[PDB]
Amino acid sequence: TEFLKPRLVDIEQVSSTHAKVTLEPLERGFGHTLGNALRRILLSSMPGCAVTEVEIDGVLHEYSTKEGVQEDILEILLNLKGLAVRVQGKDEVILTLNKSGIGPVTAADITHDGDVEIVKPQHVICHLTDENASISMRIKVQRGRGYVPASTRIHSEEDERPIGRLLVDACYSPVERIAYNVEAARVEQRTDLDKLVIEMETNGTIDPEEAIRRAATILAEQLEAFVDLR
Amino acid sequence: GVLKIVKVYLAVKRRIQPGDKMAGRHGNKGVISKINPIEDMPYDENGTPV
Repeated sequence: TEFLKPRLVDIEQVSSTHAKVTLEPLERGFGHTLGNALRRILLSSMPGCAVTEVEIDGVLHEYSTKEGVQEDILEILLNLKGLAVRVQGKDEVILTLNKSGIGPVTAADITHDGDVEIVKPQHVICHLTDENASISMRIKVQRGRGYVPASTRIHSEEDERPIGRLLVDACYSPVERIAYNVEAARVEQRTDLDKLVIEMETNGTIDPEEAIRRAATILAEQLEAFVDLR
Repeated sequence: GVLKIVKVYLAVKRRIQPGDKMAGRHGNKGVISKINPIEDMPYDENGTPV
């Protein structure tokens, strides 16, 4: 075995959302081996934070309509699914949003909690039409992984049923898109030696660099079981 | 005979799922057999899954 390890070379960060990562040198065939294995974990297994429960005062269910608000509660909730959140310390944080008057309610109207970071403060949530109208809600953000729909969550625990809580989808998975390209790394001697270019596209939260590190960690954790137990 | 009547209205959100019937506009029907994870689905050179 003349073992030949790759090392992380170039991190083009085109945007906070989109980031390209070249990787070399790779031995022949390891391009696709690592490329797909990482793609699968990055789509299905990636950990993140997302809105789980929302409680608006003066709102019993998600199908009602609040006066002075253009959007029905369902449409407001769908906007909160797209709310990009980082929790630093705790696993579960409840943010408060109180706003009034005429204007597009943005994510910045949420009371900035110390550890919590809102990635997109200009994110639209609600449009207030009448000046007398005020909206007040308590948005719970939990940390998990993958996709946890409200329907899969309405058939598990449900120890308490407080008439007033609304369950909405929360895509924990930060990763929106991922593709890997195997290009030739015309290596000093070897022409079969190749590079792996991983084009990642996330929403907020996870850093591209950090996410790749985590995904490789999960794969290596799973291999400990096979290298160890025979 | 009837003294009073109470009408309850229930609301239900139904998710798409295996067994559900889907069609196009050219009379092309089908039943959904399986929901595939994003990772598994055929993807473009650009990486976008079908």
